[PDB]
Amino acid sequence: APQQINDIVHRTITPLIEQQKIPGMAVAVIYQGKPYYFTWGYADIAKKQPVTQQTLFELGSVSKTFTGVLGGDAIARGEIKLSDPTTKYWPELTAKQWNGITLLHLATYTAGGLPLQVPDEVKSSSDLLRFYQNWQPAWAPGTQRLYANSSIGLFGALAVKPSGLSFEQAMQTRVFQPLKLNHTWINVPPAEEKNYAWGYREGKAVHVSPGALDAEAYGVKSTIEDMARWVQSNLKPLDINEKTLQQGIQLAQSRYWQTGDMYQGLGWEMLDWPVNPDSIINGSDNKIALAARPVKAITPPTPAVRASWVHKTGATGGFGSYVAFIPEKELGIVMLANKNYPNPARVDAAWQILNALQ
Ligand SMILES: O=C(O)c1cccs1
Ligand SMILES: O=C(O)c1cccs1
Ligand SMILES: O=C(O)c1cccs1
Ligand SMILES: O=C(O)c1cccs1
Ligand SMILES: O=C(O)c1cccs1
Ligand SMILES: O=C(O)c1cccs1
Repeated sequence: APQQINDIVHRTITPLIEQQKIPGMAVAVIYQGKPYYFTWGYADIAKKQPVTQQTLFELGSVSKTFTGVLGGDAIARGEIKLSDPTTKYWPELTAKQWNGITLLHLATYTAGGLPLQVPDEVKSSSDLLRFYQNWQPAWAPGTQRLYANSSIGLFGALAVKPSGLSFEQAMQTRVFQPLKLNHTWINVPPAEEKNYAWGYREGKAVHVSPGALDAEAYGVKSTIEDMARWVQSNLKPLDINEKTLQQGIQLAQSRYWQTGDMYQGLGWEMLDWPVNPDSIINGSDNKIALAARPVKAITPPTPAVRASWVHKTGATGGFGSYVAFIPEKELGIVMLANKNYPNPARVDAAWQILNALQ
Protein backbone atom coordinates (compact mmCIF):
# COMPACT_ATOMS: atom_id res chain seq x y z
CA ALA A 1 0.00 0.00 0.00
CA PRO A 2 0.99 3.69 -0.12
CA GLN A 3 3.04 4.47 2.97
CA GLN A 4 0.82 7.44 3.82
CA ILE A 5 -2.25 5.14 4.01
CA ASN A 6 -0.25 2.47 5.91
CA ASP A 7 1.05 5.03 8.43
CA ILE A 8 -2.17 6.97 9.23
CA VAL A 9 -4.24 3.79 9.58
CA HIS A 10 -1.85 2.00 11.94
CA ARG A 11 -1.30 5.19 13.93
CA THR A 12 -5.00 5.74 14.41
CA ILE A 13 -6.32 2.20 14.90
CA THR A 14 -3.54 0.72 17.08
CA PRO A 15 -4.25 3.19 19.95
CA LEU A 16 -7.97 2.76 19.32
CA ILE A 17 -7.73 -1.01 19.82
CA GLU A 18 -5.66 -0.53 23.00
CA GLN A 19 -7.92 2.11 24.61
CA GLN A 20 -11.16 0.29 23.75
CA LYS A 21 -9.82 -3.24 24.29
CA ILE A 22 -11.05 -4.44 20.88
CA PRO A 23 -10.26 -8.17 20.33
CA GLY A 24 -10.17 -7.94 16.52
CA MET A 25 -10.57 -5.36 13.80
CA ALA A 26 -10.61 -4.93 10.04
CA VAL A 27 -10.23 -1.72 8.13
CA ALA A 28 -10.44 -0.82 4.46
CA VAL A 29 -9.37 2.47 3.01
CA ILE A 30 -10.82 2.98 -0.46
CA TYR A 31 -8.93 5.59 -2.45
CA GLN A 32 -9.27 6.48 -6.17
CA GLY A 33 -11.01 3.19 -7.02
CA LYS A 34 -8.56 1.02 -5.05
CA PRO A 35 -8.96 -0.72 -1.66
CA TYR A 36 -6.33 -1.16 1.07
CA TYR A 37 -6.92 -3.58 3.90
CA PHE A 38 -5.60 -3.90 7.43
CA THR A 39 -6.41 -6.47 10.08
CA TRP A 40 -5.63 -6.85 13.74
CA GLY A 41 -6.03 -9.47 16.40
CA TYR A 42 -8.64 -12.17 16.88
CA ALA A 43 -11.89 -13.21 15.23
CA ASP A 44 -12.08 -15.97 17.87
CA ILE A 45 -10.04 -15.48 21.06
CA ALA A 46 -10.62 -19.01 22.43
CA LYS A 47 -9.64 -20.73 19.20
CA LYS A 48 -6.89 -18.18 18.39
CA GLN A 49 -8.37 -17.46 14.93
CA PRO A 50 -7.01 -14.25 13.47
CA VAL A 51 -9.08 -11.54 11.75
CA THR A 52 -8.50 -11.89 8.00
CA GLN A 53 -9.99 -10.20 4.93
CA GLN A 54 -12.53 -13.11 4.84
CA THR A 55 -13.70 -12.68 8.46
CA LEU A 56 -17.43 -11.96 8.74
CA PHE A 57 -18.51 -9.21 11.09
CA GLU A 58 -22.00 -8.31 12.19
CA LEU A 59 -22.77 -4.92 10.65
CA GLY A 60 -25.64 -3.98 12.97
CA SER A 61 -27.34 -0.80 11.72
CA VAL A 62 -24.95 -0.44 8.78
CA SER A 63 -27.39 -3.06 7.44
CA LYS A 64 -29.85 -0.10 6.93
CA THR A 65 -27.79 1.22 4.01
CA PHE A 66 -28.52 -2.01 2.17
CA THR A 67 -32.20 -1.68 3.09
CA GLY A 68 -32.19 1.93 1.88
CA VAL A 69 -30.60 1.00 -1.43
CA LEU A 70 -32.88 -2.09 -1.88
CA GLY A 71 -35.91 0.21 -1.36
CA GLY A 72 -34.46 2.79 -3.78
CA ASP A 73 -34.02 -0.01 -6.34
CA ALA A 74 -37.74 -0.96 -5.88
CA ILE A 75 -38.60 2.67 -6.56
CA ALA A 76 -36.49 2.74 -9.73
CA ARG A 77 -38.27 -0.49 -10.83
CA GLY A 78 -41.65 1.29 -10.48
CA GLU A 79 -42.81 -1.12 -7.79
CA ILE A 80 -43.23 1.39 -4.96
CA LYS A 81 -43.34 5.08 -4.36
CA LEU A 82 -42.02 6.81 -1.25
CA SER A 83 -45.14 9.01 -1.32
CA ASP A 84 -47.42 5.93 -1.02
CA PRO A 85 -49.34 5.43 2.23
CA THR A 86 -48.00 2.57 4.35
CA THR A 87 -51.52 1.04 4.24
CA LYS A 88 -51.20 0.56 0.47
CA TYR A 89 -48.71 -2.27 1.11
CA TRP A 90 -50.32 -3.44 4.37
CA PRO A 91 -54.13 -2.88 4.11
CA GLU A 92 -54.75 -4.77 7.36
CA LEU A 93 -53.09 -1.83 9.14
CA THR A 94 -56.49 -0.19 9.72
CA ALA A 95 -55.79 1.89 12.88
CA LYS A 96 -56.38 5.62 12.17
CA GLN A 97 -52.94 6.82 13.38
CA TRP A 98 -51.53 5.31 10.15
CA ASN A 99 -53.42 7.81 7.97
CA GLY A 100 -50.82 10.17 6.60
CA ILE A 101 -47.93 7.78 7.28
CA THR A 102 -45.95 7.14 4.10
CA LEU A 103 -43.12 4.85 3.11
CA LEU A 104 -40.87 7.96 3.23
CA HIS A 105 -41.70 8.38 6.93
CA LEU A 106 -40.88 4.74 7.75
CA ALA A 107 -37.64 4.83 5.75
CA THR A 108 -36.37 8.06 7.47
CA TYR A 109 -37.59 7.66 11.13
CA THR A 110 -40.16 10.46 10.76
CA ALA A 111 -43.42 8.45 11.15
CA GLY A 112 -44.04 10.12 14.55
CA GLY A 113 -42.01 8.25 17.15
CA LEU A 114 -41.88 4.59 16.24
CA PRO A 115 -39.96 2.75 18.97
CA LEU A 116 -36.27 1.77 18.79
CA GLN A 117 -36.87 -1.98 18.86
CA VAL A 118 -39.53 -4.37 17.78
CA PRO A 119 -40.31 -6.08 21.09
CA ASP A 120 -38.75 -9.52 21.63
CA GLU A 121 -42.23 -10.96 22.22
CA VAL A 122 -43.13 -10.26 18.55
CA LYS A 123 -42.60 -13.47 16.56
CA SER A 124 -45.46 -14.13 14.18
CA SER A 125 -47.01 -12.06 11.42
CA SER A 126 -50.08 -11.64 13.69
CA ASP A 127 -47.88 -10.32 16.53
CA LEU A 128 -46.33 -7.83 14.08
CA LEU A 129 -49.73 -6.48 12.98
CA ARG A 130 -50.76 -6.23 16.63
CA PHE A 131 -47.58 -4.33 17.58
CA TYR A 132 -47.98 -1.74 14.76
CA GLN A 133 -51.77 -1.42 15.20
CA ASN A 134 -51.32 -0.70 18.92
CA TRP A 135 -48.51 1.88 18.58
CA GLN A 136 -49.65 5.39 19.43
CA PRO A 137 -47.50 8.10 17.79
CA ALA A 138 -46.07 10.94 19.87
CA TRP A 139 -45.98 13.33 16.92
CA ALA A 140 -47.62 14.06 13.61
CA PRO A 141 -45.79 12.46 10.68
CA GLY A 142 -42.86 14.34 9.11
CA THR A 143 -42.09 16.58 12.12
CA GLN A 144 -39.52 14.72 14.26
CA ARG A 145 -36.76 12.22 13.57
CA LEU A 146 -36.40 9.43 16.10
CA TYR A 147 -34.07 6.60 15.17
CA ALA A 148 -35.90 3.26 15.11
CA ASN A 149 -35.28 -0.27 13.88
CA SER A 150 -39.08 -0.74 13.89
CA SER A 151 -39.43 2.22 11.45
CA ILE A 152 -36.93 1.31 8.71
CA GLY A 153 -37.50 -2.41 9.38
CA LEU A 154 -41.14 -2.10 8.29
CA PHE A 155 -40.06 -0.02 5.32
CA GLY A 156 -37.79 -2.90 4.24
CA ALA A 157 -40.51 -5.58 4.54
CA LEU A 158 -43.12 -3.46 2.69
CA ALA A 159 -40.75 -2.31 -0.08
CA VAL A 160 -40.28 -5.92 -1.33
CA LYS A 161 -43.94 -7.03 -1.16
CA PRO A 162 -44.90 -6.22 -4.79
CA SER A 163 -41.72 -7.93 -6.10
CA GLY A 164 -42.98 -11.32 -4.87
CA LEU A 165 -39.74 -11.99 -3.03
CA SER A 166 -38.87 -12.42 0.62
CA PHE A 167 -36.66 -9.53 1.86
CA GLU A 168 -33.64 -11.91 1.88
CA GLN A 169 -34.28 -13.14 -1.67
CA ALA A 170 -34.84 -9.57 -2.94
CA MET A 171 -31.56 -8.37 -1.30
CA GLN A 172 -29.50 -11.30 -2.61
CA THR A 173 -30.81 -11.16 -6.19
CA ARG A 174 -31.11 -7.34 -6.53
CA VAL A 175 -28.16 -5.92 -4.52
CA PHE A 176 -25.64 -8.54 -3.38
CA GLN A 177 -25.40 -10.59 -6.60
CA PRO A 178 -25.14 -7.61 -9.01
CA LEU A 179 -22.38 -5.94 -6.96
CA LYS A 180 -20.59 -9.28 -6.47
CA LEU A 181 -20.99 -9.20 -2.69
CA ASN A 182 -20.51 -12.97 -2.44
CA HIS A 183 -19.49 -13.08 1.24
CA THR A 184 -22.33 -10.92 2.58
CA TRP A 185 -25.18 -12.70 4.35
CA ILE A 186 -28.44 -12.09 6.14
CA ASN A 187 -28.15 -15.67 7.42
CA VAL A 188 -24.61 -17.04 7.83
CA PRO A 189 -24.52 -20.47 6.15
CA PRO A 190 -22.87 -23.50 7.83
CA ALA A 191 -20.11 -23.37 5.12
CA GLU A 192 -19.11 -19.84 6.27
CA GLU A 193 -19.23 -20.37 10.07
CA LYS A 194 -15.42 -20.85 10.02
CA ASN A 195 -15.10 -17.20 8.91
CA TYR A 196 -17.74 -15.81 11.29
CA ALA A 197 -16.08 -13.82 14.10
CA TRP A 198 -17.47 -14.00 17.58
CA GLY A 199 -18.51 -10.73 19.11
CA TYR A 200 -17.37 -10.00 22.67
CA ARG A 201 -19.65 -8.33 25.20
CA GLU A 202 -18.35 -8.13 28.77
CA GLY A 203 -15.71 -10.67 27.70
CA LYS A 204 -18.24 -13.33 26.58
CA ALA A 205 -18.43 -14.56 22.99
CA VAL A 206 -21.82 -13.55 21.49
CA HIS A 207 -23.73 -13.44 18.20
CA VAL A 208 -26.77 -11.34 17.31
CA SER A 209 -30.08 -12.91 18.39
CA PRO A 210 -32.96 -13.52 15.95
CA GLY A 211 -35.89 -11.08 16.10
CA ALA A 212 -38.75 -9.65 14.04
CA LEU A 213 -37.43 -7.51 11.14
CA ASP A 214 -33.78 -8.25 11.99
CA ALA A 215 -32.68 -8.66 8.34
CA GLU A 216 -34.15 -5.29 7.40
CA ALA A 217 -32.66 -3.36 10.38
CA TYR A 218 -29.51 -4.94 11.83
CA GLY A 219 -28.98 -8.47 10.45
CA VAL A 220 -26.37 -8.32 7.64
CA LYS A 221 -22.94 -9.92 8.10
CA SER A 222 -20.06 -9.15 5.75
CA THR A 223 -16.28 -9.23 5.13
CA ILE A 224 -14.03 -6.17 4.92
CA GLU A 225 -13.56 -6.87 1.17
CA ASP A 226 -17.29 -6.93 0.39
CA MET A 227 -17.80 -3.84 2.54
CA ALA A 228 -15.09 -1.98 0.59
CA ARG A 229 -16.84 -3.08 -2.62
CA TRP A 230 -20.08 -1.66 -1.11
CA VAL A 231 -18.34 1.70 -0.39
CA GLN A 232 -17.00 1.77 -3.98
CA SER A 233 -20.48 1.05 -5.35
CA ASN A 234 -21.91 3.96 -3.34
CA LEU A 235 -18.90 6.24 -4.17
CA LYS A 236 -19.34 5.70 -7.96
CA PRO A 237 -22.93 4.54 -8.59
CA LEU A 238 -22.67 5.54 -12.29
CA ASP A 239 -20.12 2.75 -12.79
CA ILE A 240 -22.92 0.26 -11.96
CA ASN A 241 -24.37 -1.58 -14.97
CA GLU A 242 -27.81 -2.40 -13.51
CA LYS A 243 -29.84 0.78 -14.08
CA THR A 244 -32.41 0.45 -11.29
CA LEU A 245 -29.66 -0.34 -8.73
CA GLN A 246 -27.52 2.62 -9.85
CA GLN A 247 -30.66 4.74 -9.49
CA GLY A 248 -31.54 3.14 -6.12
CA ILE A 249 -28.10 4.07 -4.81
CA GLN A 250 -28.67 7.69 -5.86
CA LEU A 251 -32.14 7.70 -4.27
CA ALA A 252 -30.64 6.38 -0.97
CA GLN A 253 -28.10 9.28 -0.80
CA SER A 254 -30.72 11.90 -1.67
CA ARG A 255 -31.51 14.33 1.15
CA TYR A 256 -35.06 14.10 2.46
CA TRP A 257 -34.76 15.88 5.79
CA GLN A 258 -32.43 18.26 7.54
CA THR A 259 -31.72 18.53 11.25
CA GLY A 260 -28.81 20.82 12.22
CA ASP A 261 -25.92 19.88 9.90
CA MET A 262 -27.19 16.37 9.06
CA TYR A 263 -29.33 15.14 6.21
CA GLN A 264 -31.34 11.95 6.34
CA GLY A 265 -31.12 9.61 3.33
CA LEU A 266 -32.47 6.08 2.91
CA GLY A 267 -30.20 4.28 5.37
CA TRP A 268 -27.28 6.62 4.60
CA GLU A 269 -26.91 9.92 6.48
CA MET A 270 -25.05 12.90 5.01
CA LEU A 271 -23.32 16.17 5.86
CA ASP A 272 -21.97 18.71 3.41
CA TRP A 273 -18.26 18.32 2.64
CA PRO A 274 -16.00 19.83 4.03
CA VAL A 275 -17.28 18.78 7.43
CA ASN A 276 -16.74 20.05 10.92
CA PRO A 277 -16.71 16.70 12.79
CA ASP A 278 -17.87 18.21 16.14
CA SER A 279 -21.63 17.43 15.73
CA ILE A 280 -20.86 13.78 14.88
CA ILE A 281 -18.30 13.33 17.70
CA ASN A 282 -19.30 15.73 20.50
CA GLY A 283 -22.64 17.31 19.76
CA SER A 284 -26.17 16.60 18.75
CA ASP A 285 -25.48 13.85 16.18
CA ASN A 286 -22.80 11.74 17.98
CA LYS A 287 -25.36 8.96 18.62
CA ILE A 288 -24.71 8.60 22.38
CA ALA A 289 -28.30 9.49 23.23
CA LEU A 290 -31.51 8.45 21.53
CA ALA A 291 -32.53 11.90 20.33
CA ALA A 292 -35.92 13.28 19.23
CA ARG A 293 -35.01 16.06 16.75
CA PRO A 294 -37.35 18.27 14.75
CA VAL A 295 -36.70 17.98 11.01
CA LYS A 296 -36.95 20.37 8.10
CA ALA A 297 -38.51 18.83 4.98
CA ILE A 298 -36.28 19.09 1.93
CA THR A 299 -38.97 19.77 -0.70
CA PRO A 300 -38.28 18.21 -3.13
CA PRO A 301 -35.39 16.03 -1.87
CA THR A 302 -31.96 17.05 -3.08
CA PRO A 303 -30.38 14.50 -5.41
CA ALA A 304 -27.25 12.78 -4.08
CA VAL A 305 -24.58 15.49 -3.62
CA ARG A 306 -20.99 14.53 -4.50
CA ALA A 307 -19.56 16.94 -1.88
CA SER A 308 -20.92 14.99 1.10
CA TRP A 309 -19.57 13.10 4.04
CA VAL A 310 -21.77 9.99 3.72
CA HIS A 311 -21.72 7.67 6.72
CA LYS A 312 -23.53 5.13 8.89
CA THR A 313 -22.65 3.66 12.24
CA GLY A 314 -23.79 0.30 13.62
CA ALA A 315 -23.69 -1.96 16.63
CA THR A 316 -24.90 -5.31 17.85
CA GLY A 317 -24.24 -6.58 21.42
CA GLY A 318 -20.88 -7.97 20.28
CA PHE A 319 -19.82 -5.77 17.35
CA GLY A 320 -19.16 -2.13 16.38
CA SER A 321 -19.14 -0.87 12.75
CA TYR A 322 -18.61 2.31 10.75
CA VAL A 323 -18.59 3.28 7.08
CA ALA A 324 -17.93 6.76 5.69
CA PHE A 325 -17.09 8.10 2.23
CA ILE A 326 -16.68 11.30 0.29
CA PRO A 327 -17.72 10.79 -3.37
CA GLU A 328 -16.08 14.13 -4.35
CA LYS A 329 -12.67 12.82 -3.21
CA GLU A 330 -13.23 9.17 -4.30
CA LEU A 331 -12.40 8.27 -0.68
CA GLY A 332 -13.93 5.91 1.83
CA ILE A 333 -13.34 3.90 4.95
CA VAL A 334 -14.80 0.80 6.56
CA MET A 335 -14.08 -0.13 10.16
CA LEU A 336 -15.28 -3.50 11.49
CA ALA A 337 -14.70 -4.60 15.09
CA ASN A 338 -15.82 -7.52 17.23
CA LYS A 339 -16.64 -5.42 20.26
CA ASN A 340 -19.28 -2.69 20.59
CA TYR A 341 -17.38 0.52 21.46
CA PRO A 342 -18.49 4.14 21.66
CA ASN A 343 -19.60 5.73 18.41
CA PRO A 344 -17.70 9.05 18.94
CA ALA A 345 -14.44 7.01 19.12
CA ARG A 346 -15.32 5.33 15.78
CA VAL A 347 -16.06 8.63 14.06
CA ASP A 348 -12.99 10.28 15.60
CA ALA A 349 -10.73 7.56 14.12
CA ALA A 350 -12.45 7.68 10.67
CA TRP A 351 -12.16 11.48 10.52
CA GLN A 352 -8.46 11.42 11.42
CA ILE A 353 -7.85 8.83 8.69
CA LEU A 354 -9.85 10.43 5.83
CA ASN A 355 -9.06 14.07 6.75
CA ALA A 356 -5.36 13.12 6.47
CA LEU A 357 -5.73 11.39 3.07
CA GLN A 358 -8.20 13.78 1.39
O1 LIG B 1 -51.39 15.99 14.64
C1 LIG B 1 -51.15 14.77 14.69
O2 LIG B 1 -51.34 14.02 13.71
C2 LIG B 1 -50.59 14.23 15.95
C3 LIG B 1 -50.28 14.83 17.16
C4 LIG B 1 -49.77 13.93 18.10
C5 LIG B 1 -49.70 12.63 17.62
S1 LIG B 1 -50.26 12.54 15.99
O1 LIG C 1 -13.19 -5.41 -4.67
C1 LIG C 1 -12.89 -4.37 -5.30
O2 LIG C 1 -12.48 -4.42 -6.48
C2 LIG C 1 -13.03 -3.04 -4.63
C3 LIG C 1 -13.44 -2.65 -3.37
C4 LIG C 1 -13.40 -1.26 -3.19
C5 LIG C 1 -12.95 -0.56 -4.31
S1 LIG C 1 -12.59 -1.66 -5.58
O1 LIG D 1 -29.11 8.16 14.28
C1 LIG D 1 -29.37 8.13 15.49
O2 LIG D 1 -30.01 9.08 16.03
C2 LIG D 1 -28.88 6.95 16.28
C3 LIG D 1 -28.18 5.80 15.93
C4 LIG D 1 -27.94 4.95 17.02
C5 LIG D 1 -28.48 5.41 18.21
S1 LIG D 1 -29.25 6.93 17.98
O1 LIG E 1 -32.88 25.11 9.68
C1 LIG E 1 -34.08 24.96 10.00
O2 LIG E 1 -34.95 25.80 9.69
C2 LIG E 1 -34.46 23.74 10.77
C3 LIG E 1 -33.72 22.66 11.24
C4 LIG E 1 -34.50 21.72 11.93
C5 LIG E 1 -35.85 22.06 12.00
S1 LIG E 1 -36.12 23.56 11.19
O1 LIG F 1 -21.11 10.68 -9.11
C1 LIG F 1 -22.06 11.19 -8.49
O2 LIG F 1 -22.76 12.10 -8.97
C2 LIG F 1 -22.32 10.66 -7.13
C3 LIG F 1 -21.71 9.66 -6.36
C4 LIG F 1 -22.31 9.49 -5.11
C5 LIG F 1 -23.38 10.34 -4.89
S1 LIG F 1 -23.64 11.36 -6.26
O1 LIG G 1 -28.56 -9.49 19.91
C1 LIG G 1 -28.11 -8.39 19.51
O2 LIG G 1 -26.88 -8.14 19.56
C2 LIG G 1 -29.09 -7.37 18.96
C3 LIG G 1 -30.47 -7.42 18.81
C4 LIG G 1 -31.02 -6.25 18.26
C5 LIG G 1 -30.07 -5.28 17.95
S1 LIG G 1 -28.50 -5.85 18.38
